[PDB]
Amino acid sequence: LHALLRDIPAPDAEAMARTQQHIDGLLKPPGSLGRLETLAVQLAGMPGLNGTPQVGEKAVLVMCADHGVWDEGVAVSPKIVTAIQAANMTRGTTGVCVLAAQAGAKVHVIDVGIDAEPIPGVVNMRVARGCGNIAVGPAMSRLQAEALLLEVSRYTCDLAQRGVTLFGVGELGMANTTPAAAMVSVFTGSDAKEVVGIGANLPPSRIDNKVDVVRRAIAINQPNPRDGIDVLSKVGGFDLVGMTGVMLGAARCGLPVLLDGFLSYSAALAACQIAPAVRPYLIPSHFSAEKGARIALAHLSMEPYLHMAMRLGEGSGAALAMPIVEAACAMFHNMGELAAIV
Amino acid sequence: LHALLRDIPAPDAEAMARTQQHIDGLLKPPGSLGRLETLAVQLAGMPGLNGTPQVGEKAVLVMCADHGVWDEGVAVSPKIVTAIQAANMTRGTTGVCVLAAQAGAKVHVIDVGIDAEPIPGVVNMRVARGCGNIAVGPAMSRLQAEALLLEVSRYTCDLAQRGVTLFGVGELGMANTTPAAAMVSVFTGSDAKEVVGIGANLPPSRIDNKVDVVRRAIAINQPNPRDGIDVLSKVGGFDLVGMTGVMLGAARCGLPVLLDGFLSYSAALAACQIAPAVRPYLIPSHFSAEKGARIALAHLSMEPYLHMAMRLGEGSGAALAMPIVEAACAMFHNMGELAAIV
Ligand SMILES: Nc1ncc2c(ncn2[C@H]2O[C@H](COP(=O)(O)O)[C@@H](O)[C@H]2O)n1
Ligand SMILES: Nc1ncc2c(ncn2[C@H]2O[C@H](COP(=O)(O)O)[C@@H](O)[C@H]2O)n1
Ligand SMILES: O=C(O)c1cccnc1
Ligand SMILES: O=C(O)c1cccnc1
Repeated sequence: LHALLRDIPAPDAEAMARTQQHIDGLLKPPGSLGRLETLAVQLAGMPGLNGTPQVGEKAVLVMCADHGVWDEGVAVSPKIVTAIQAANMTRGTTGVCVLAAQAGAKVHVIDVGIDAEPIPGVVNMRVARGCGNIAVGPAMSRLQAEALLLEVSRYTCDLAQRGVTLFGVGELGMANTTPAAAMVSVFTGSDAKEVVGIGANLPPSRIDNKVDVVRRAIAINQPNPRDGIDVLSKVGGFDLVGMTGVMLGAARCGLPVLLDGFLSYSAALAACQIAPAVRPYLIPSHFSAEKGARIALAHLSMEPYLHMAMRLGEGSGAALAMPIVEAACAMFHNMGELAAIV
Repeated sequence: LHALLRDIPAPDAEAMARTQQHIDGLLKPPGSLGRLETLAVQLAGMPGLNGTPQVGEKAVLVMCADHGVWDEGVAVSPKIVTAIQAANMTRGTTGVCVLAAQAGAKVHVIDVGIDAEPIPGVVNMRVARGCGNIAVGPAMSRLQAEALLLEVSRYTCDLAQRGVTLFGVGELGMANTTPAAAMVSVFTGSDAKEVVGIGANLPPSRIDNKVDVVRRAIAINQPNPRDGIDVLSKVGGFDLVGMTGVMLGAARCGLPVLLDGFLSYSAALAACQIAPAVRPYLIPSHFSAEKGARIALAHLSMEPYLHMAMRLGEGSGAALAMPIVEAACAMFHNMGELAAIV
């Protein structure tokens, strides 16, 4: 894993300078396409893209797993809903599947810890049948976290060798907004009440319990904010670790990753703590309607492109933003040049 | 024109109720797809869409024209740039053309007042060779404004009969952010300094002149804020009137219209003043980087989906948002149902 992290490439400043010059010369007032221009330059700097903003094959990786903290009454849906929705992912009927198809992306469903029998058609990388209950101890061992990080990282970059150039990250796991909130509180130094949300329609009367569970998990585990792996293994979950792995993998591969919502923000906070070199490869998609979204985004220094009040997860937001990345490439390659007005 | 306005259909509450019920039953926590759900219901209420959110053919209408106010030194580009860019629109090299192609939409270029010889391949609806200089008098006569409104309205709804179900509005005209700012000041009751921006890269040292020109245009013409046509004819322009016409036309046709940037906001303020029944058919796209954007959007009660710091115009933002409208339809029609989890 040390090797992996040490081998993440820095952005290509030379390709970026050439990209900036080319964009400035397009048939439009300089800087008029705003963030679409900034995005094109960012893509140009990613080594896996061959010095130019381009999109080949697209893939959304959905990390599925169950959480022991579900027992603390922090989620309104029965625990089995995780397994059910994972199966539905193979049938193409879920929200991320429909939005991914609309964007021409392929969805990869990965089981890193569902508490049910293996689901056919789902990639098997399960660590255990659900992680430990963070309210009374750690989610997993540090060893388990590192192993999963490495496994998902290799899987992600291997896809790159099959033509995939743009990744999207997603998840599925009842109760996962609880460990997500705990991680955000720890990494940002914010109080749990300020970053704990309603998740998947948790009744307002049950919020107090959720805030209490989050505080207990932190007090009992004492996660070290300066060590992203320590945080993940203690108050995170397998799905959260898996998303972090996709981010580390894509960056090592020198390729872009589209973030999703609240769960993905907590995973990105961990990834950037573990390896700052991953930051340049991260691309925000939408601004989650989860309470702790603003705080998490602020510490990541990111401003999402889409304001849709979305809060579904699954990587649905990441899929919705893919056309935006393609548009920046289309702008770059298809617009005429001023030289061809002063 | 009175007939036209009187015949704009109210939204179909029955189709909307059926849409809401259907969306609530999809394979996801109720309301989790946020504004994508709200958009689907809004589309369902538009009579031209046959009781269901759907997108057939897509078209962006770009209204081109020159302005006499250019002589007051409010724009940095030579006046000929309007004619040049209009020609480029036919070659598919402009920003809106590239983004429209990416969204599978067709661009219609309409000349409602360019100060140059007719451009082949451009739809001819020119009123005059540029409008009057708003700093010393009106842009045009009320008669001219009404005539153009009616003409563009009929053209827009006629396209509907050719399969077009989604419109996008755009413009081209050096110096047009000046009359746009004047209209916004008048409709919102805001001071010119608060809504006058840099347009297409106007140097910071030239802003004072622009604010002064805007104030003079208002003082000299005395436009009545309660009469949208009076405002348009006095301190607007042919391109601005044309965009308003597309909005009135689409609404009469019972079809959705995607707004673009700052210029389109001023046109939408006028359209809603002229006929409140047009409001339900308007769909925001992006949040323009023009100074007066927030104020204009506030009076329209609209929250754009995209935050791209864009300020190009041409209907480029409208094209960028089309995939978002299609995604709401895909969600509606392709997601599975919960009945098929409680
Ligand atoms: N039926 C259903 N329910 C929740 C879903 C989902 N698709 C995504 N999610 C989202 O809700 C969960 C997090 O919310 P909480 O912490 O309240 O349990 C995760 O599964 C997340 O992906 N489908
Ligand atoms: N080369 C060029 N210049 C301006 C352009 C453009 N495409 C769109 N615009 C935008 O800039 C103009 C408004 O800004 P101002 O009021 O400062 O003149 C309009 O033509 C608008 O469409 N291409
Ligand atoms: O922001 C998200 O991705 C999210 C928010 C609430 C519940 N599930 C997912
Ligand atoms: O918001 C717009 O559409 C815009 C802003 C500045 C210059 N041209 C267009």
